[PDB]
Amino acid sequence: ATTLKEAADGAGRDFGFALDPNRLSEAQYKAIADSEFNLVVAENAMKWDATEPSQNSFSFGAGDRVASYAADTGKELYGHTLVWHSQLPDWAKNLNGSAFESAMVNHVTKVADHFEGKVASWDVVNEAFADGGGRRQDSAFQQKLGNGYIETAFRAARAADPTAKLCINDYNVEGINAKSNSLYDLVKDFKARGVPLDCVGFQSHLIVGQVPGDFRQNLQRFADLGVDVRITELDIRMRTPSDATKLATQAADYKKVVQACMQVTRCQGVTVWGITDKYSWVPDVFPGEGAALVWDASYAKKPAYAAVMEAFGA
Ligand SMILES: O[C@@H]1[C@@H](O)[C@H](S[C@@H]2CO[C@@H](S[C@@H]3CO[C@@H](S[C@@H]4CO[C@@H](O)[C@H](O)[C@H]4O)[C@H](O)[C@H]3O)[C@H](O)[C@H]2O)OC[C@H]1O
Repeated sequence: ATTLKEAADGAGRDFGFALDPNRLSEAQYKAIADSEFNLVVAENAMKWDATEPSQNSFSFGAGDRVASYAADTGKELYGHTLVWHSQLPDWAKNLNGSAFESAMVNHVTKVADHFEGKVASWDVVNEAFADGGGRRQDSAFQQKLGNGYIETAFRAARAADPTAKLCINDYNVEGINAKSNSLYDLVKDFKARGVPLDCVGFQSHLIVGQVPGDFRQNLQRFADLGVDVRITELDIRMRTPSDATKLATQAADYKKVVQACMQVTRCQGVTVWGITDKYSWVPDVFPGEGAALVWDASYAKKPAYAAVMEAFGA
């Protein structure tokens, strides 16, 4: 292999990136997108704010651009995300009771129908759980609809799209902890009762030098419930600026994550949350942190690149 795409292809797994379709007009960004990944997810273009800016009025141009990119380059398309407490328009927050439930159901139905046969897998529900266990405490869905909204969303997604893989996705669930235990309980319950659910996403927004040692064990216990697993939003952030020590640790960390996936037969692959440090979401949220991705801000491969290639078995 001479590319990460070749390494993942050869391993029989997915290696994906989060796309901003506006950056396709930057040729260096597009060149790396085209050659280094076999899967694409929309970083933002398929979220609720980007797709349904007023009630039952849809704006699919940006999401269509991502889908067309996937089809034109022969990449798998991953859908992110139907139901999420963040990036939720005010019009939806202003609804309550059955009117809010109906807005959720309609959003799920219209977006899944629109992309049916193009999107292969959906994050149907994103970030439902709380650090420390139990349900998220600042969610319009949890607050307005209670526990049952997750099952409602999954059943509605399956009613719209009979074949797509339907995933639940979360962060800080890479290790075995109260949060991943709550997620595990739900997955086991859904499978037991025949609620549509095919996959679990592990965002893997990690900090340099802090990869959970029980990541593989955790992925495996989920796979053993009868679902696929995936690393969905990988990045590994450090204090900026980078130096040799930090870049070496980061490379080792990327290798640990990709190896954990390789070691679980039903781990579909790894998606990184962007291409270049130039555009990473990290510095805006975490002051003085960054350099989290595989390419630096001038599109040079970082040591993480060779580590990913090695971990895929190339
Ligand atoms: O105006 C919008 C603008 O809001 C967005 S900016 C957008 C935000 O979403 C990020 S993806 C990011 C990834 O991490 C997860 S989990 C996160 C991990 O660290 C924890 O301690 C944090 O508290 C958690 O939130 C986040 O939930 C998720 O938001 C995108 O990459 C950014 O682009 O852009 C579009 C504009 O129209």
